[PDB]
Amino acid sequence: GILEFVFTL
Amino acid sequence: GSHSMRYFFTSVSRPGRGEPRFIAVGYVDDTQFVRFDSDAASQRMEPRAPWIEQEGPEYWDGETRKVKAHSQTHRVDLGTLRGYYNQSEAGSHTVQRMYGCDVGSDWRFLRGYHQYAYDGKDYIALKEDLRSWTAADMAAQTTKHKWEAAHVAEQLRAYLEGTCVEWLRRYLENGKETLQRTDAPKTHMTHHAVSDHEATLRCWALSFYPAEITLTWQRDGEDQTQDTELVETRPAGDGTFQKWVAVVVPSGQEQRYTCHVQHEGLPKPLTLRW
Amino acid sequence: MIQRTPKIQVYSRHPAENGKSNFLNCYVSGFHPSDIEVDLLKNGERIEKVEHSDLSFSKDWSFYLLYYTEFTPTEKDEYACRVNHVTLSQPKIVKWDRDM
Repeated sequence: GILEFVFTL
Repeated sequence: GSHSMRYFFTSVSRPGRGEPRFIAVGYVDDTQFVRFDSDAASQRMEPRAPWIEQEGPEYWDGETRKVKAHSQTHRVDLGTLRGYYNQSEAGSHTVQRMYGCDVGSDWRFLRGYHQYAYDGKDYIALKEDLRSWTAADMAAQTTKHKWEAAHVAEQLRAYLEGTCVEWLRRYLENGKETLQRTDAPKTHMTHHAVSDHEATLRCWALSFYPAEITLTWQRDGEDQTQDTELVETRPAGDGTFQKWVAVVVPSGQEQRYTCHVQHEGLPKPLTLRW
Repeated sequence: MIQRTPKIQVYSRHPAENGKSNFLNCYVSGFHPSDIEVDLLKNGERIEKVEHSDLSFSKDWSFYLLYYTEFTPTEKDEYACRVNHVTLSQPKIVKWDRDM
């Protein structure tokens, strides 16, 4: 299962 | 033995019209089990191994929801990076992201990873401690400051050490019939005459899993690396892998040479002779 | 802009025996950027229904893909893989050798 939340760089 | 779960994400901008091409793939060890491709019709995370088809609709809705958010993050990132690097809107550029976790033989957390590249170069990577960042240049240093301020590492740490490992353990169970099985290399040797005085011995390893393997040649019981050639390990296409190694020898002296095979599917190293 | 040229191997999925069904593989790896053109050839002519793996990449960020199709080797027929990439001035052709 992949990350729930991502973040922009 | 040890196991890993890894996800690979690639986004490529398309100058002239529309959103980047986005492709996501997930692996357990050397087995791909899911994919997402923005160019495909379904716009769903899709199964790529039989054992993940066990998962029900809430799994696929959730992986779909999350992977579409990943796609949008990368879209924004390509725009941001174009700005940081003072590039025009005329060229195509690439962001790649890889993250995941390794467990050892006890299936307990061993290592975590989360790293980013722009146009094939290191941009920013989480360090082994999962608490700090390696920024390759000043652009990446700006991202590092931003992610420190927002405590990104602490949240990645929780996934990589916890959630990621739980997923992996679940997958290893559901896919046990193949994921927990080792396929030892099928080995044999071939012989080719190039001239009346020169011959090539080729040692083959076929149908093995996982991909990790060592092939070495010895002459008279001593390691030989000169006049040897070894190809990169390659996928057979049925889930297993292939590799060979060759040595050039004086015609008539074949018996001096032995090929040695190391693989976790082999209780003891294997020796081959012509 | 990093530009890495593809490494190419052409080979069968199973041991090659004339007359028996098998799979022809073209493995391309170590390349950047990811845009690439790959065809499998039978006697110099492009084979039509060729499939390929999902794009993925190695630790050093270079890409790899597996292209493949069903085939039946003979002693007559000659098979090859043709690859084009921005790093290549003209398509590179690698011939299938059942011995490598």
